[PDB]
Amino acid sequence: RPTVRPRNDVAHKQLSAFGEYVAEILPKYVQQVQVSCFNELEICIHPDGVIPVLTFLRDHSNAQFKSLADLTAVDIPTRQNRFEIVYNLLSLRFNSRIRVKTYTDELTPIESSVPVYKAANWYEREIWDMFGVFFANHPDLRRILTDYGFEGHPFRKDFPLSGYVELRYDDEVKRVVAEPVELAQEFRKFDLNSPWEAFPAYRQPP
Amino acid sequence: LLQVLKRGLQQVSGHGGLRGYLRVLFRANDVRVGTLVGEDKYGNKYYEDNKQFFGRHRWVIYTTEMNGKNTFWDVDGSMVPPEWHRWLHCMTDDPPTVKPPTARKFIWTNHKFNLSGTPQQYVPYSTTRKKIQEWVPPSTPYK
Amino acid sequence: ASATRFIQWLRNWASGRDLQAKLQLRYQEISKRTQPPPKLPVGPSHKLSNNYYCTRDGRREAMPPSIVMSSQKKAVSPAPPIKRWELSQDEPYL
Amino acid sequence: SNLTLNFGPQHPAAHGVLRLVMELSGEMVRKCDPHIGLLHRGTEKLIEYKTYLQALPYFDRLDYVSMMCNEQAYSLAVEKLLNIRPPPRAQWIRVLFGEITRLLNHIMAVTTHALDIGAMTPFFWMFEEREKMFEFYERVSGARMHAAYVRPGGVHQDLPLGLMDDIYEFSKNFSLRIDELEEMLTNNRIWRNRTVDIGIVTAEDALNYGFSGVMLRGSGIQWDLRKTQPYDVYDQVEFDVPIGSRGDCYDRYLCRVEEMRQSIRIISQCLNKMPPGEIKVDDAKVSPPKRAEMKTSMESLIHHFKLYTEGYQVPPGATYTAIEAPKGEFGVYLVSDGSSRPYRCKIKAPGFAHLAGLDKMSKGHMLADVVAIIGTQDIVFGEVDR
Amino acid sequence: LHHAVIPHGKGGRSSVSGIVATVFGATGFLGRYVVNHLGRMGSQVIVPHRCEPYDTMHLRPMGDLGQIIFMDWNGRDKDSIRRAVEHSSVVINLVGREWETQNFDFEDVFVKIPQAIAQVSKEAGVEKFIHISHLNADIKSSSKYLRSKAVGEKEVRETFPEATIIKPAEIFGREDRFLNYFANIKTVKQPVYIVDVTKGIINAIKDPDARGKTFAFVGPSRYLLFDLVQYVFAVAHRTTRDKVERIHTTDKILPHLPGLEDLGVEATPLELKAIEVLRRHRPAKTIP
Amino acid sequence: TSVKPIFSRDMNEAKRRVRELYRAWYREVPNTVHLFQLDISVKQGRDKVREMFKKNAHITDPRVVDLLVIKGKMELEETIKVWKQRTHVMRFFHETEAPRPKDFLSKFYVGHDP
Amino acid sequence: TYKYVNLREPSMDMKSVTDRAAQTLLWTELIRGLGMTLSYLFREPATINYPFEKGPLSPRFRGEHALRRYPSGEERCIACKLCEAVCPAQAITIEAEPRADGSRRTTRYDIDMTKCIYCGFCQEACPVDAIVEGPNFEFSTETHEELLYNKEKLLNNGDKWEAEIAANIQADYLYR
Amino acid sequence: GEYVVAKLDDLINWARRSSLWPMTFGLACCAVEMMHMAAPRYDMDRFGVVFRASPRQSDVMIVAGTLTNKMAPALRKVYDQMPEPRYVVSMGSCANGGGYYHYSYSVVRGCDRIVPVDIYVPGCPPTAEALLYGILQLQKKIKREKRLRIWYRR
Amino acid sequence: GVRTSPTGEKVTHTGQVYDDGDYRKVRFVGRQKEVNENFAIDLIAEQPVSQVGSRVISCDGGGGALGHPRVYINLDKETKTGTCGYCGLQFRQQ
Ligand SMILES: NC(=O)C1=CN([C@@H]2O[C@H](COP(=O)(O)OP(=O)(O)OC[C@H]3O[C@@H](n4cnc5c(N)ncnc54)[C@H](OP(=O)(O)O)[C@@H]3O)[C@@H](O)[C@H]2O)C=CC1
Ligand code: SF4
Ligand code: SF4
Ligand code: SF4
Ligand SMILES: [Zn+2]
Repeated sequence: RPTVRPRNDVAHKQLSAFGEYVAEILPKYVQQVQVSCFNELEICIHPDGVIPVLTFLRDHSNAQFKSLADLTAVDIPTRQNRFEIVYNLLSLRFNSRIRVKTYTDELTPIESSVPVYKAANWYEREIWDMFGVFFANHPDLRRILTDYGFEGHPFRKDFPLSGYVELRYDDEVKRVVAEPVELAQEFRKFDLNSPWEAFPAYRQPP
Repeated sequence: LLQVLKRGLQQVSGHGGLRGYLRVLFRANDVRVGTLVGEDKYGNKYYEDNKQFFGRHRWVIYTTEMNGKNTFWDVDGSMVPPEWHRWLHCMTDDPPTVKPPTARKFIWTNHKFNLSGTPQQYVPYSTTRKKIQEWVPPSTPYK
Repeated sequence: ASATRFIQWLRNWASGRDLQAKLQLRYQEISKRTQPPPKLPVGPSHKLSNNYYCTRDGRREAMPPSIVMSSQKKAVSPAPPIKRWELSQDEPYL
Repeated sequence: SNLTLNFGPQHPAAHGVLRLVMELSGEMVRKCDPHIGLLHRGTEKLIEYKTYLQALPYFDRLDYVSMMCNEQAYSLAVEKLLNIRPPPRAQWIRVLFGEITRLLNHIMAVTTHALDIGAMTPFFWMFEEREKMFEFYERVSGARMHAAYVRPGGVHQDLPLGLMDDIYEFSKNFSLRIDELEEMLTNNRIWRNRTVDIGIVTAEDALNYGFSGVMLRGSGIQWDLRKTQPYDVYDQVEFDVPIGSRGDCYDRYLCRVEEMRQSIRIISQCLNKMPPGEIKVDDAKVSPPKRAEMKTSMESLIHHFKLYTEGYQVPPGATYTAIEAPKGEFGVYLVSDGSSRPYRCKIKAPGFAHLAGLDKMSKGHMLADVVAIIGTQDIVFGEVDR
Repeated sequence: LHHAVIPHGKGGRSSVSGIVATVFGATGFLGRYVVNHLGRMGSQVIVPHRCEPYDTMHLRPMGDLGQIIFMDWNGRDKDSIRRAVEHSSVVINLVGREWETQNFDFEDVFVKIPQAIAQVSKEAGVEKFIHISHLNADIKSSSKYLRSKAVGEKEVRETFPEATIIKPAEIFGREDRFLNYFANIKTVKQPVYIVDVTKGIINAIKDPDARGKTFAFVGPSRYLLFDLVQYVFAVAHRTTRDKVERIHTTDKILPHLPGLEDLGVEATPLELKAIEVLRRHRPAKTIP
Repeated sequence: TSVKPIFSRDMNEAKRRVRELYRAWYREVPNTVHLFQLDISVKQGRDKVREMFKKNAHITDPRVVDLLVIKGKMELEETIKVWKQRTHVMRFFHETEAPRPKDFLSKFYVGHDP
Repeated sequence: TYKYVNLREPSMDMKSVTDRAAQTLLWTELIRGLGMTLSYLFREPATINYPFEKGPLSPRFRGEHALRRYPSGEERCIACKLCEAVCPAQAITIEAEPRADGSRRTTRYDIDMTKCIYCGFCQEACPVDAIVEGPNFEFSTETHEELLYNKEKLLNNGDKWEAEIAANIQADYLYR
Repeated sequence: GEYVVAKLDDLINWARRSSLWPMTFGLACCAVEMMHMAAPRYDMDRFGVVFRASPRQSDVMIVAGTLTNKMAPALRKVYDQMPEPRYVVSMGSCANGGGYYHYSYSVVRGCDRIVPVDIYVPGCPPTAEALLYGILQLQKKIKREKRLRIWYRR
Repeated sequence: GVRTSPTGEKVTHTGQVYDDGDYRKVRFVGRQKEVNENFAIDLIAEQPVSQVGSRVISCDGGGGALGHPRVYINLDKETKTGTCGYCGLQFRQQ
C-alpha cells in the first residue's frame, strides 16, 4: 500500500536467528533478545557482560561488529536502575547493525569499553558528563560538554530544562559571574497528551 | 578598444552631462545607464538592463529626500516601498507600473523606512489591561 | 558576456579552457521570475469509495518487538556476507 | 611545552570554536587534548519538550552546513517508527537536495581547508557557487540555510515551477568550477607538501576509532551507506564511491573532490527521473492536509488543528537510523514512548568520533599539520557539541 | 503603593525591586556602581547623560531589558530635569568634577546644578532625594571644591528638606582618583571603599528613617597621609592646585553624624582592596 | 544490600581517600591564589575548602563518598591544569549575591518563599 | 561501484623522468596555477551594488512577521492559538477575550523576534492566513527592546507591507 | 571653534566608518552567512570592511552565533582586549536573545548580558544581505557621533 | 477609534493605557507609543449587511482558499443579523 512502510520478512528471520545464536553462546550475560517490527535486533545483557559481550561481537567470525556507531544512555526514573546504556554497533562484513543494552543506577559503575572500541572514550565521558554514570577503568574520565565547575547532570529527567544558575558579566567584580536563574518569561509547559488511546497493539494490562 | 572607450563616453551623456554623471558616481558608485522602468511617489527611480547578469540587471537610484529626511548621502534598503520591493528583489517580473497592487484602505499611503535610533522608534509595552482590581477604602472616617 | 574579443582570448588562454561556453554569471537562461500557476496532483488516498482508513493505516500496523529469548544447529551470521564491490567501468582510475 | 590553539582563524570561518590544548617537543606534537563543549547548547534535552514536528528545525542547526541531510536523517527515523512511507516524488526530491547539500558541504569542507592553509582564492570562487545553491534552498523553502523542508512524511512543499531548469543550468557549468579548484590544489607542490602523508590512519584503526565517511574511504575501506544500506531512492541512481590508497589528508582531499563530481552525476539523474505525484504521505494523521482542504472539509480541519497543536503520536519504540551525511555517518537514536513528543533523542555526529581521533592522527607531526588534520576531518562543532 | 511598583521576585536581574531611580552623574566613578546595584535587584533606572552615548555603553548590560532608560539633559535646562525625574520615586545626584572647566566651575556643578535637581524634584513630587556632598566640606576651606560643597549641601537642604545628604571621605576603587592618583605621581585620611558607599546609598533608598538625615561615610582606619602614600608604592611595586589642597585636608571627625554602620554596612579595610586597585600598576600603621 | 563498589569497600577505606583529597586541595590553594591572581587570601581559600568538605560530613555510604571524592578530584584537576578561568574559581564565593534572609520575619517581609 | 582517486604508478622511462625534473626545476605546475588566477582578474566580478541592487528572492521568503486583515479591514486573527502552540521557540504569546461586539479577538499578540527562528511554522498553522512572515529583512535595530513585537507593531507591519504580502501569497498559495 | 569641531568630527567619523575592521566570532550557523557577506556577491571588503584582522586590530566584533556559558568568559576577554573605539554587532537570534536555545541550562540568553551591543541583526540566520544592512546601519550610527562637539562643550 | 486619556496617551484598540501614577510610561519619553489606528471593530461595522434569499448562507471570507474555513450561517431569527464568526460580515434574509 502506497502510504504503508513495507515489511522485510527475510531480515526479520535473519536477525532473529542471529539473536538466538548470541543468546546461546553468551547465556551468562544475555537476559533478553528482541527484534522490532522494522528489523532492529536488540540484546539486553547483565551489566557484568559489557566487555565479554562486546568483545565477542567485535571479534567473532560470524559477528565482526568492528565499528561502534554510537554509545548513549537513557534515563528512566521509574526504574530501580534508571540508566539504560545503549551500544549501537555496525558490522561491515555482514552489512548489519546490532544494539546491545544494559543498565545501572546512580552509584553502580559500568566497565569502560575503551579496550574493545577506542571510539567509546569520548562517548563514556559524555555519558558521565550528562547523566552522571561512572565508568570504571577509564583512561581520562571527566566532563566533556558542560562548563567547568558545572554541578549536576543535565540530561537526567529531573534536571530542570533551564538549569539552576545563569551567567552574566558584572562590572563591580570585572568578570563573568553565575547567579540563580530568573526568567523574564517562564517556559510554558504544555499538556499535549490526548486522553484517548492511540495504539491498541501496545496496550498494557489492567 | 575604441568602441569600449566610446561606450564610456556615452555613459557621461547618458547621465545628462558630467554633473549628473559625477552625481551618480558619488551617490551610487556606479555609472551604468539603464532603462527607466518607473519612479515611485518618494522620488526613487528604478532602472533595468537585461543585458547585465542576474542580480545586476535591476537597480534603484534612491531619492535625495524622503519623509523629511536628507538622503542625498544617507540611503538604505528600507527606503523602497512594498510595491517596488517585490520587483527590485526579483520576486516578480512585472513592475508595479504594469501590475499595481490591490488597493486597500488600511494600507499605508506613506511608506516609512527604518526608524530605529530615532524619536519615532518602536517601544514595546504590554497591550493587556490590569488583571486584579484592588479594594479602595472609603473616604469617610466612620471608624 | 560583455568582454571584448581580445580579453576573451586572453583569459581563455590563461585558464586553458573555453570559459565563455560555461560562464559562472547568469544571463537570460534562467527561469522567468513570474511563472504560470501550478495545478498540483493529489495522492492515492483521494478516492470517494474503497478508501477506508483502516485499510491504509500504517501506524496501527506497528507491533511491539518480537521477543526471541527472555530470562523471565548450524552457525549463522547476522546477514549473508556482503558481496564484493566491482570496479567502476566509467573511470576506474582517477 | 604546552600551547593552546586559537579559537578560530583571523579570517571569517564558520565551523565553531575549539580549545585545543597541545603538548609539543620542539616542532613536534606530543599530545592533542581537544576541549569541546564551547557550542554545547543542550539540543537533545530541548527536543524532549518539543513535538516531533517542533524538533525538526533543531536538526538544521547541527551540521549547519548540511542542513537538508540532517533533516532527512531525522525524517527517516520518524517515518520508520511511524511505519509510513514518503511518496516517490518526495524521495526523489530528498535525494536531489541531498546531493545539492553534499555539494554545499564539500565546497565548505575543501575551500576552507585550503583557506586555513593559506590558499585563499578558491574560497571566493566557490562560494559564488554556494550562493546560487542557497537560492535553490530559498526557492523551495523560503530560507537560504535552515529550510525545515524535509519532514517526516515527505517534503513541506512542491518544487516551484521553473526550479528544475535552473538547477540544470547550475549543474551544467559546475564541473568546470571543480576543474578550476583542482588547477589550484591538486598538482600544486605546496598543497601536496601540506597534505601528502599527513594524518595517516590505518584501515583497522579507523574502524575501531569509530570513523565513517571519507575518514574510512581514504584508508581504502569500501563502505558507503548509500550503497550498502540505501535509503529513499539511492538504489535507483548510478554513482561511484571514491576510494583512497594512502589514508592521508591528500587522499581524503581527492575523495571529497571526486564525491563532488559524483554528486553532479547523481543530480543529473534526479533531474531526468523526477516523477509526478504528491510530495507528502497522503495520510492526514501524519502529514497536514492541503490548505484548501483544511478550509472546506471538517475532517481536514480537525486533523490540521491536531497536527499543529498536539502533533501526531508515534508508536512506542526505539530506532537507530543513519544516513551517509556529507561528513560521514549521521544517525539518531530516537526513543518513542507512544506520545507526540520524543522521549529521548541521541544524535550521532560523525565529527564527534573524528575529533576524538585527532590526538591519534597528529602523533609525530608539526604544529601546522594539526591545522591540516582538523581540516581533513571537516569538523563543525554544531554537530560535535549538540 | 502603586500596583506597578510592588516588589516581586527573588531580588535578581528579572525581579521587580519597586525602585524607580533617576541617577544624575551615572556615567562617572560612583555612578557606575550605583546603577549596577540598582540594576542587580531589578530596578528601573533613568540615566540622564550629558555625554556621547558611546560613553554610556558600559551601563547597558547592568539591567534586564527595558530597565535602564537613557535621556539627554543639560545642567542649565530645567525642562530636561523635569522629563528625567517626573516618573521617579527617588532622585540620586552624583554630579561633580575634580577641576573647573571653561564652561562649568565649582559653583555650577556643586551649587547651581544640585539646587536645580532638588528644586525640580520637589516640584514634581519625588519622594526621596539622595545628595552626595563631602566629608571635609566647609565654607572656611582653602579648597574652592570644598567651599562649594558646603554651599551646595546647605542649599539642597533648604530646597528638599527630606533629602538624605551623604558626606563620604575620599573613595578608593578601581577607577578612583585616590590610589590611582598616588600611584601615578600633618594630614590624616579615612578613605572609604567604593562598594561600601554604594551599599550605603542603596540602603538609604530603602530605609525610611534615612530621610531628612545627613551621613558621613568613612573607612575603618585613619592613616597619616605619608604612610598611606608610602603604602601605595610598596603595594604597587614602585593634578591641579585645588586637588592638592584637598588631599592635604585632614579627614574631619563627626561623631554627631550617623555613618555606614547605621545603614547596615560594615566598612572595608583599605588593606583588603589595595591589590585589586593597584595590581595593574605593577600595611600602613593605623592611627588609634 | 550486596552492591558493586566503586573504589572503597567500607567507610574506613573511603575516609582515607577523602583525607588525601583534602591534603591535595589544602596544598593547592596557595598556588591557585597566585596563578589566578585571586584577591582572596590563602586563609579564605582554605576556609572555603573546609566548608565544602564539612557539608558532606554526615554521609555514611562508601559508594556516595567515592563519587564525592571522584567529583572533587576532577575539580582539582581543572584547577591544577588551569582549565578553569578566573571566573570559575571565584564562583565558590558568590561575591555578587546579596545575603539571603534566614529568619522567619525577614523571609515574611520579602515574599512567599519559606 | 568504486574508483581509485590516487593509484597511479609514475612511468620511469627517461623521458617521463625528465618531464618530472623539468616540472621540479622550472616550476611549471606553479606557473599553471598563476594562469588560473590571471584568467579571473579579467573576468567580470559577481559583486552586486548593494543597497542599490538587491539579491534575488522568491515569494516563499520568510522575513519579518506581520498580522493581516480581511479586505473589510477586520483582523484575520481569531485568537485560536495554533501559532502559539506550534512555535518551536515559544516566541509567541497570546491572550484573548470577547471583543465589545462579541468577536473572538486577541488582546495580546507578542512575538519575541530574538527568540524566533524564522521557521514559518506559525503561518503554516494559521487557519485564516492571519500571521505571516513578510518579505522585509532589513529591520535591524539599535536596542534589544525594539525586537520584542506587540500586537500594535505587528498590525502596523501588516498595514505597511500588505501590498507586497498579498501578492506573494497570491503567487504561492497553490503550492500550499 | 564651533565650526572646526563640527568639521573635525565629520573627518574622524568618516575615517572610522569607512575603515571598519571586524573581528568575527564564528560561533555557529550565523558565521556561514557571515562568510557569504565576504564572498564575491556582497564583498564586504569593497565597503572598507577587511577580510581578516586580528582582535587587537579590530574595530567591530560580530557575535555570529550561539554564546554558551562555557564560551562567555572567553568572549568577554576578547572584547576587553579590543582597542577603542570598539563596537559589537549581535547577529542572529541566538546572540540577540538566546533564540531557539533560550531556555537551555548552558546558553547565555543574549550576548548583551556579556558585552554592550550597538546593532542587533534579526534572523536565524539573517541573510548575508541582512547582515550587510546591519553593518551599513552601524556606519550611519558612527556618522551620527559627536565626540568633539561634546568634548568642546564640557 | 484612537483616543487620548487625560494624560495625553493614546488608547489602543485593546483599551490599554498607562494610568496617571504609572511609572512605566517613562519608556515613551523622548520616543513614541506604537499605536495602530485602523481599529478593526470600527471597520467591520462599516460593512453593509448583505441581503440573501435563503435561511442558510455560507461565508468563506472571500478569495476562496485565501479566506477562512467555510461556515454556514442560519438566518431564521428576524430580530438580528447572522454574523460570520471568522470575519464579522453580516447577513439578513430578505
Ligand atoms: N570620588 C570621590 O573620591 C569622592 C566623590 N564625591 C562626590 O561623589 C560624586 C561623584 O563622584 P565621581 O563619580 O567620582 O565624580 P565623577 O567625576 O567620577 O563623575 C561625575 C559625574 O558628573 C557628571 N558631570 C560632571 N560635570 C557635569 C556637568 N557640568 N553637567 C552634567 N553632568 C556632569 C559626569 O558626567 P560626564 O561623564 O558627562 O562628565 C559624571 O557622570 C561627586 O559629587 C563628588 O563630589 C565625594 C567625596 C569623594
Ligand atoms: S517563524 Fe517559527 S519560531 Fe518564529 S514565531 Fe513563527 S513559528 Fe515561532
Ligand atoms: S495568528 Fe492565526 S494561528 Fe495564531 S492565534 Fe491568530 S488565527 Fe490562530
Ligand atoms: S541564530 Fe539561527 S542560524 Fe544563527 S547560530 Fe542561532 S540557530 Fe544557527
Ligand atoms: Zn466570513
